[PDB]
Amino acid sequence: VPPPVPPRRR
Amino acid sequence: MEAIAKVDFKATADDELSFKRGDILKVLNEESDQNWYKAELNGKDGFIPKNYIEMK
Repeated sequence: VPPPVPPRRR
Repeated sequence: MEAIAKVDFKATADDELSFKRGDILKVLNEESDQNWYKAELNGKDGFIPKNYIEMK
């Protein structure tokens, strides 16, 4: 499983 | 604080901080949200994933 990138957030 | 890049972040947008595995990512203000830290490589500044750096 690769290291995830979180959502930037509105 | 400051933390060692564990995986390289290859940014598309010139706002999300791009850095290589090994780099010293020094944090300016994480007291905002846990997900994305506002940090300083050396030459430039931007947003860094919690996952990509050895934060702890």
